[PDB]
Amino acid sequence: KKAKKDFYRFQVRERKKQEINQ
Amino acid sequence: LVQDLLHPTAASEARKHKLKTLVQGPRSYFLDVKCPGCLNITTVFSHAQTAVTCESCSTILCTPTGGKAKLSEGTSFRRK
Amino acid sequence: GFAGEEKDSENYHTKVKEIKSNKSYDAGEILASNISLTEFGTLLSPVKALLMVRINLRNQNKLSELLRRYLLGLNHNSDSESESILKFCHQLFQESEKEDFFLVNLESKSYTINSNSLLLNSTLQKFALDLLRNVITRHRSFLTVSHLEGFIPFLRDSLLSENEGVVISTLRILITLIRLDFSDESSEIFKNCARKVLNIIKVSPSTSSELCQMGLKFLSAFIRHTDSTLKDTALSYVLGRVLPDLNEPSRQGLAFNFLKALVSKHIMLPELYDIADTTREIMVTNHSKEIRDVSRSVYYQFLMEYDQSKGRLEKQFKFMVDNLQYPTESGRQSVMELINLIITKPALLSKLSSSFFLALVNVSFNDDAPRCREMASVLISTMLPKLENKDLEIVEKYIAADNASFLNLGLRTYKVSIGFEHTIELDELAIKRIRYILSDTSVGSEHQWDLVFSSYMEATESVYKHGWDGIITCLLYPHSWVANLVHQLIANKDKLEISLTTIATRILHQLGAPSIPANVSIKTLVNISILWKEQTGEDLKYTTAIDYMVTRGIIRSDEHRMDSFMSKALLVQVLDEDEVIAEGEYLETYYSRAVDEEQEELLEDKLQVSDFTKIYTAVKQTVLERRKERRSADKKLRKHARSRE
Amino acid sequence: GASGKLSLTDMMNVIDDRQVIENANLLKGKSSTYEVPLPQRIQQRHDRKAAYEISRQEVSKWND
Amino acid sequence: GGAKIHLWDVNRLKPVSDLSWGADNITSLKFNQNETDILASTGSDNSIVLYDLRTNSPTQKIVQTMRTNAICWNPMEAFNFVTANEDHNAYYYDMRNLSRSLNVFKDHVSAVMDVDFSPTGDEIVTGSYDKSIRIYKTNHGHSREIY
Amino acid sequence: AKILSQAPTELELQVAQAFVELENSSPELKAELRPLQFKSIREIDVAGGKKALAIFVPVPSLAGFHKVQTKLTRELEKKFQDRHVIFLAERRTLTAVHDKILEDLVFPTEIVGKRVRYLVGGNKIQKVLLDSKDVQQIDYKLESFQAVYNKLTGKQIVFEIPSET
Amino acid sequence: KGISSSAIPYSRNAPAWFKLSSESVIEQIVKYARKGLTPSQIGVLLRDAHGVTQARVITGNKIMRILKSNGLAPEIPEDLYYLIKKAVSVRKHLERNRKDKDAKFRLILIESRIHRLARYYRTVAVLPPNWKYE
Amino acid sequence: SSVLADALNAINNAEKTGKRQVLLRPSSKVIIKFLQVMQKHGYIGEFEYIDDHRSGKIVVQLNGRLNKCGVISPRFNVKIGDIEKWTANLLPARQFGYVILTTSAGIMDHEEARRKHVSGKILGFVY
RNA sequence: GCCGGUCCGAUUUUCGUGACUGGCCAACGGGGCCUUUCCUUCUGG
RNA sequence: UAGGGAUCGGGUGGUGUUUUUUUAAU
Ligand SMILES: [Zn+2]
Repeated sequence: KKAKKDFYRFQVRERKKQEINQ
Repeated sequence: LVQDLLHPTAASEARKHKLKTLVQGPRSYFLDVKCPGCLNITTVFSHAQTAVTCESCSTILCTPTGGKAKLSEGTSFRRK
Repeated sequence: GFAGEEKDSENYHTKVKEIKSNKSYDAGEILASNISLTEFGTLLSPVKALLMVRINLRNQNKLSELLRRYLLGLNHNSDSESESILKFCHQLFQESEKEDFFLVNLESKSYTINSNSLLLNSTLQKFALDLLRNVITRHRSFLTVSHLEGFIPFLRDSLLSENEGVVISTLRILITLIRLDFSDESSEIFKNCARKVLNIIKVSPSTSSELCQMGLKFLSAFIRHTDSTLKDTALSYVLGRVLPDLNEPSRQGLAFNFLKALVSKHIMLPELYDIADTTREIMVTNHSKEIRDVSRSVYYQFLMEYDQSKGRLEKQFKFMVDNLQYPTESGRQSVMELINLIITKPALLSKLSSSFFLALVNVSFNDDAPRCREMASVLISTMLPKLENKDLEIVEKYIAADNASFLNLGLRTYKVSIGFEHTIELDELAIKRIRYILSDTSVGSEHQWDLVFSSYMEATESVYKHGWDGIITCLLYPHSWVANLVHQLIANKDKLEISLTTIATRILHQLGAPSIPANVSIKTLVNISILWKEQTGEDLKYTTAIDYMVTRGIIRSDEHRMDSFMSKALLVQVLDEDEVIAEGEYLETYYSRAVDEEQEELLEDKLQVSDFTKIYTAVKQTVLERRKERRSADKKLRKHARSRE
Repeated sequence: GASGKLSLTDMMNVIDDRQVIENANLLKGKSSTYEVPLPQRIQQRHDRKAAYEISRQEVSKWND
Repeated sequence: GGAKIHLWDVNRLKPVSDLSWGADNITSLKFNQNETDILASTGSDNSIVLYDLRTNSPTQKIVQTMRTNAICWNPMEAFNFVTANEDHNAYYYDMRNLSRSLNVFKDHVSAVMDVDFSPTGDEIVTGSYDKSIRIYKTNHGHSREIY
Repeated sequence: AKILSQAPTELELQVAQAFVELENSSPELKAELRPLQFKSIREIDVAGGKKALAIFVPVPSLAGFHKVQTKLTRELEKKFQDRHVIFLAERRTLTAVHDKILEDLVFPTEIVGKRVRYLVGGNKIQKVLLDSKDVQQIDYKLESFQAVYNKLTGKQIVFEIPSET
Repeated sequence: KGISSSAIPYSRNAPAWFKLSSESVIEQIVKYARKGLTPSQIGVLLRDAHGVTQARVITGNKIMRILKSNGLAPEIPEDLYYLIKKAVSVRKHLERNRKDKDAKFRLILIESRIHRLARYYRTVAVLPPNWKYE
Repeated sequence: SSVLADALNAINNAEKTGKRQVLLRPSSKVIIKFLQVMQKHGYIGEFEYIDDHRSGKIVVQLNGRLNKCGVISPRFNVKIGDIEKWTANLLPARQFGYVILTTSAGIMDHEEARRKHVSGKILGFVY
């Protein structure tokens, strides 16, 4: 319901992977 | 006023606070509710802290409040 | 002392050597230190030096355990077996029986008066116990009159002391001495101590104490071995006293020995009936080992040796009959042994054996078979003991009284008038014909539906083990072999029929299909190997080798490997089915590897067959490799790790 | 040892499947009793209840 | 009384009988003054137990709200006793109906440390944990007077 | 039948027969007892005359023994009467194993108090006490519980229920 | 101060009116974790979704170790991340309007309470040191 | 604070007030064995360690016999030829009262300390 | 310690003792075995 | 040193009047 876009290791890996790609 | 500081009367322990007794414990009970939309059963906490939703038909079961949550006026419950 | 208090203290843990074994010390030590001149005195003396001061019940009970170790050491010893140290037992008997205006004072706490003005009596009581246990261990060597006639005044003195531990020993000593015969002095002593134990039953408000129990054993000895019994009313009182104590424990062996004693000694009392009722219910419903046994002994002794009337003799019999339906496995065993004793030692047997066989048949139809086998043994004893009329009514009941009726008739014919048995066997052959017909075919259809009743079948297999009627039954049994327990019984019956009495090729095909699609499987493998060795002979041998190739779960695989190692002109009429052993060249895998190595332990034709099998396996591997290379899957070849994990 | 269950409750039925006087012997052997004892504290509780009943029956002598 | 109540007589060094309900200690005992074979006791499970040596068994058990210190039978009724416990009132029970304390003497300020009947059978002496003793009559329920 | 087959004997084969006879009375155990797993059962004599059989469960499956406790106890209590059947798990430590076999010794749940009181002589006495549930049944087997817990760890533990008893 | 807290009961097992397996709770909590929900929210949504008490009781261990076992660990713990989020939110509000002197006071207090916990986390070394709040 | 000092202050001022049953919330096995040896000397009645998992509480049914307990917060080494100096400096007399020391069995008083012929550090005195 | 038995004598049951036998029961102690299940992490080459 | 009453904020339970009922809220 109120998930976070941060704070998990795999989610911040996905965020930095998106920043590396584009 | 003057009671034994060992095991007191059950009325007195239900009277006083849930932390101030000898062995502290809960006073919230788990209760099973029958979803009135699709007549299945689910478990729900007393002090529910969240609007819980049935898995079959996610209508509503209990709007949360400060203490006990109000069951939503079509639901049929039992303590357990 | 200090080492003992540090050992028995709680807060010292981490050692293996501080579990201390402290009393096998002296148990081994007085096997050698028994010079019995000075060193035994130096055993006894520091005990007194520590005992004069003060004691607790803690140190008292471990000290009494130590002196018990001394006494078992002296019985295990062999230096004093002839009267040399009875001097010292007599010795232990004889050793048991204004001014302070200038005086400065500190240490304001006074002296506690409790030190020895009793505890000398504690010394006297405990080495009185020690020396009387010494005399009760020298009863193992000898019982001489003139060596303890001089002891008996100290014995009656220590009996009239009444400090519990000496009474526990002296009542045992008088139990052993009641077989002997001293003079009128002993007559007075024996009647006096019988009055004494009657007094302690009168004052002790329970007979489930060790003193009252051992005193009841002494009353048993006084009843059994004397010329002068006494006081019918007082023994009636003591038996009315022991009566309500029968339920709760710590009462058992000694009081029940007293019960057996006086019921053997035949006296008629109105309270014996009440204790007989309670001991019958105890015999059925008790929960401790051998207590039900000794109560069965005393109840059987009363029920035979005494004289009831028709009402009691009917009601106790039907009590046994429906006590057979008790829910336990051991109370049922004890009432089975009671009926066994009634059977072994009649007109009451003629009146009771019909309903007894019926109730034992119901107990056979009852629970898990440790009672049913005993019911079968008791029914076998009853049917062997039956003269004519009980067997006649039993045959009538077996021939008249569905599946339980057929199984009861089959088991009755299996137990036990050969012409009436032949008429019953004709009825049984009609039943076996109507039973063993297409039920085995439907069972084989069920097995085929799997890998695509049986009560009447096991009854017919038992009846065929019991009994051209043999030929027709052998054909029916071949049809029945043609669920796993039924096939096991049918394989045993087929082996027995083939021993006693193509058709044999069809029987071998049915046996091979039954073994293909455990101990009876081993016996069936033995019977099939015997039939193949006794063996279209070459066609049947080739079909047997092909069936062994199609066979080679774990039990049949080990039986196939054993049959191959037992079967294999050294190789001319052998080179047919070594390809499965070449393909066999986790405990099932270990057993198969051990059997494969045993078969490989058990020349040119062997190299030829090995080359042929290796070439066939290489051609199969080449065909599979070519099929993979021409059809190129990895999910099915890699998902085994995910399935195992 | 060959224990087939057979689903049968036929004690009286096995008795009542023949001619006369066999049922007379079966009625001559008929008690149907001696159940199982209760555990120790429940047996103790019931007989100390009975002891309380007889002790009140005793001091009702002093009641007058 | 001790860990559990024991029954001795003076011809044995070992206890003749052991008579507890469960493994619970027993603070005080008292026999009767007539119908001598029964007795009462009090244990720190806040419990009053009775026993009967004729049946040689405990016979009934009530549990009050605080621990009974000292019990005392009546030497003229033979089935009434007083009971002095840590709540500040000496109860007075009838034996053969232990559901109702048929009197309660209710004047102290602290724990009621001991009571006894006078052998005339109607006066109660009590002595408190606070520094005072009181004399009651049986038939009233408040204090006659105080020392 | 469905026991570990390293050391079988008669009474454990009898209670496995009780299991598969409950399976013969089929329409309630919808393959739920097919993941049964024993380790060992054992009879133990108690002070009440009778005996208690301890059945062990390897404890990934103590939560598999979940709703089947009550029905299989009342099945084998009429099947193999007058015993007392208790399931237990097994394996700085071993006090955790002690109170875990206590907590799975009484019931799936329901202990609520551990008290220990120390008399003036020196005798400790340690009570455990249940909460209030199914007392009219659990009152019968209370002596067997303290008997087998004393047999299984040597600690002298006395059981109690906060009621009149 | 005042007391207001949970009272975890004396029992330490699944409360026996439970009618659900053990690994199903593990699947539920990794499902909510792959949805992207914080552990305390997993705990309350597991108190209310299906009747568990908490995961140390119903499963074999706590949710932090079971999520580290299932591979969904947090790179910073819950209280650290939440105090950082509160700090950046009040910093953004103060940079929207710098006149909020009470928000300046509360930002100083949140900075102190987060540097205390950062000192604890560095001295226990569960986050990589050199981590000193940007 | 010091849990032993606050526990003994609790039973000391509750005795000074004049109550009977004293609750004592923060417990430990040092306090358990402490007032175990003082109930061996009969300075309190029986007591009870109610066990909840967090700390365990203590309730003591003391009768009347304490007048002052306490601890000494520096728990220093004390030789066998110095417990006589410490008894003379702590108690009003020689045998009136005790002083219990932590030693190699552990919660002995000074009478049992001179009996067993060990010593250690002083943790508390009671008289 | 309980019980059954080979016996001698009395008996055609049952007892006295001397042997001797096993079926079982508790207390002692001795030798092993299972509670290091079968599978991954050392200070240095 | 301890006891009692009242009030503010939150929670639990009771069961009368204010309230009202298929719009949501509580
Ligand atoms: Zn629904």
